[PDB]
Amino acid sequence: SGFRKMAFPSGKVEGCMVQVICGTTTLNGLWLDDVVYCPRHVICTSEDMFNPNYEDLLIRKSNHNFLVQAGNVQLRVIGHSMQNCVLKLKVDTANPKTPKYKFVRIQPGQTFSVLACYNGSPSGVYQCAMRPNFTIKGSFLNGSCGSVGFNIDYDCVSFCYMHHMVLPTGVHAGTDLEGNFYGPFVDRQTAQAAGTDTTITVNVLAWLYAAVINGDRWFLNRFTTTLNDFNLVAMKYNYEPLTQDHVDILGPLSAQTGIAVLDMCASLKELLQNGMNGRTILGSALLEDEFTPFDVVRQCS
Amino acid sequence: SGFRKMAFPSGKVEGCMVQVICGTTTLNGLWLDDVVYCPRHVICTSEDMFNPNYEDLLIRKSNHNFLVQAGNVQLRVIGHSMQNCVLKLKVDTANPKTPKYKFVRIQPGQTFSVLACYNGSPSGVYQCAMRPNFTIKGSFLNGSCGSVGFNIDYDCVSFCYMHHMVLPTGVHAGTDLEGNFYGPFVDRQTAQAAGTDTTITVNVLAWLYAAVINGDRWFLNRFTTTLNDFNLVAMKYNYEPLTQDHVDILGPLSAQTGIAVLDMCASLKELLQNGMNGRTILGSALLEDEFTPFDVVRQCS
Ligand SMILES: *C(=O)[C@H](C[C@@H]1CCNC1=O)NC(=O)[C@H](CC1CCCCC1)NC(=O)c1cc2ccccc2[nH]1
Ligand SMILES: *C(=O)[C@H](C[C@@H]1CCNC1=O)NC(=O)[C@H](CC1CCCCC1)NC(=O)c1cc2ccccc2[nH]1
Repeated sequence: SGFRKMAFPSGKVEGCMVQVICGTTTLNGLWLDDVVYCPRHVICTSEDMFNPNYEDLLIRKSNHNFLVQAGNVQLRVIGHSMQNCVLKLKVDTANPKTPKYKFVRIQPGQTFSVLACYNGSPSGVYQCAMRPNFTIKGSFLNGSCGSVGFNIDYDCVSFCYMHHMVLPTGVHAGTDLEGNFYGPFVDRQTAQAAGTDTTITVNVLAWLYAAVINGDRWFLNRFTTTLNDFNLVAMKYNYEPLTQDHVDILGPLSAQTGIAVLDMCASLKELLQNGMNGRTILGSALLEDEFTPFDVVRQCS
Repeated sequence: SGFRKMAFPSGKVEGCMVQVICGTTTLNGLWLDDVVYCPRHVICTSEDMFNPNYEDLLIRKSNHNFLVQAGNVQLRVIGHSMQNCVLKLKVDTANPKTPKYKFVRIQPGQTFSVLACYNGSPSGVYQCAMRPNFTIKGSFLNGSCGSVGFNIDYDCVSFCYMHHMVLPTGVHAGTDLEGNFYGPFVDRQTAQAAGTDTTITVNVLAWLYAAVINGDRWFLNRFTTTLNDFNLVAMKYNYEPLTQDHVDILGPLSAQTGIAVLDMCASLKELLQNGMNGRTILGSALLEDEFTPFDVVRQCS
C-alpha cells in the first residue's frame, strides 16, 4: 500500500558520526574501529582553495592539529594519513558502536541513503541515486561535508559515498570511502561542469512496475516495441540505453506483474512522446528514475 | 544546496521497536520504559474483523498470551490494559535505550517521520504529512502495523502516530500514542471513506519559499493579491483557506526572502489557474504541500 522514497534506518550510521576540527574548518567524520575518515580538505585554510597542494599542506599538520569528538568524548589522534581525497585519522579508541560494514564503490544508477550531518550530529536522512553523470541530487549546506551515503543489508552496512563539494548547478560531488571521487571531479575550488544529466531508464521501468502493483495502470497500452526501437525513441529524450541485462534485471518484476518488459518500454515510449497529460503515477507528475529495481522489490515485498 | 523530503534520524526510535505476537497475529510495538504500546487489533483473530468487541476479546487474553521480543530478548508481560485503540503491555524490564520522549497529537498539516517496521525490525524511514482529511500517504504492507511516526527535537522524541489500517483508496489511517484515532476512523474491517483530500496551502507557500532560496524563481510575478481574493481563487482547487496565522507562520521566510507573503499567493494563484507549463520547481512537476514552514527553515538553515 503506497510507495515513496524510503531511506534505510540511519541508526547503524549515527553511532559512527563524529566532529572533526582542523583550524577554522569544522566538518563530519566517520568513526569505524580505531580510524576516522573525513575529507582531506579539512587541512585547507581559506587561501588554499583554488589549487591546494595537499601533500604540502599535510606536511604542516601534526596529530594534535586534528580534534575529533564523538559527542562529548574526545578521541586522541595517534596517526594520520591521506588516502586519495580522504584522510584516515587513527584514534586511540575503537568505536564500540561500529557496525558490520564494508566500503563499496556503487555503479551509476544505484541508490543509497544519505545522513546529512552538521557539527558531527545527524540532521536527516534521505534517498539518493548516483546519477549517470556521477553527481547526486542531494541537500547539503555548509558544514555538510563528511556525511556518508550507505546501503544496509541484513547486518552489514555498505558505505559508498562521502560528501565533498557542490557543483555550480546545485548538484553535489563526492568520493567513495577509499578517497576516489565519483566522476571526473576534483577537490579544488574551481568551476566543474557535471555533464548532461541522463535518466536511469532501468529505474524508470522499475518505477512503472510498482505503479501497476499499486493500482496505477492508465499508462499500460495494447502496444509493444523492440529493444532497438525503444532506444531510438528514447535517446532523443536523453535516456540511458536499455540493455539485455536491464531487461533481465526487470525479470522478477515482469514475471510477477504479468507484464512483459518490452510492453513496459512501449508504455514508456508513449509517455516520452506524449507526456503525462496531467495524469499522475505513484503521486508524481514526472517520470521517477531514483527507484532501482531492487528498491521496488523490497518496498513492495 | 538542493531540497528534498528528509526524515529525522531513525536511531532514537529503532531502539524502541519490538515484535508482538498474539495468536496468528504478529506486528510491531513501541517499548518505552517498562511498557510496550501496540495496536489493540492484535487480539483479533480472523473471524473477529468486521465488528470486534475488544472488551470481550481482551477478557479472554492473559499476560502470557502476549509474546514480546526485542531482538532475541524476550520481555515478560506482567500486566496488560487497553487504552482506546491501543494496548499497554507492562513488561518486567525497562528499555535501556529509551530516549527522552513525549506523546503528542499532531495537527492536520504537520509533518512527521515514519519508520516502517516488519516483525519488529525496522525496514525504512520516510517523511509523512497528516493530511487535512486525517489520512497519511504512507507505504505500508501486511505486518506494518505498530510502526510509529515521530518528530525529533534536540534530544526529545515526540511520538505522534502508530499505524493501524489502510483505507479502500490506498491511503492509511492510524492513532496517536494515546489510542485515539486521527480522523473519524475506527479499527474495524469495514469500508471507510477518507474524505476529500485537501492541499495544505501554507505548506505549498512554504515550499515555494525554499524554491526562491534555491534559485528557482520563474514562478515569481510582478503581481500581488488579497487574502480573501486568493482564497476565492483557491477554493476552486480544493486548497486549505489561508488564514492570518498562516501568513504570520510564513513571516520568517517572507522576511528572509524579501518576498511578501501575499506576493507568493499571487504567484500561487497563477500556478493553480495556469498550471506548471512543463516547468519544474525543486525537481517536482506538481505543487508539494508536505513541507511545513518549519521543515523548510531547518533544511535551509
Ligand atoms: C562541505 O562542507 C561543503 C559542502 C557544500 C557547501 C554548500 N553546499 C555544499 O554541498 N563543501 C564546500 O564548501 C567545498 C569546500 C572546498 C574546500 C577546498 C577544496 C575544494 C572544496 N567547496 C565547494 O563545494 C565549492 C567550491 C566552488 C567553486 C566554484 C563553484 C562551485 C564550488 N563549490
Ligand atoms: C497492519 O498490520 C495492517 C496494515 C495494512 C496491510 C495492508 N496495508 C496496510 O496499511 N492492517 C490491517 O491489515 C488491518 C487489520 C484489521 C484487523 C481487525 C480490526 C481492523 C483492522 N485491516 C485493514 O487495514 C483493512 C481492512 C479493510 C476492509 C475494507 C477496506 C479496507 C480495509 N483495510
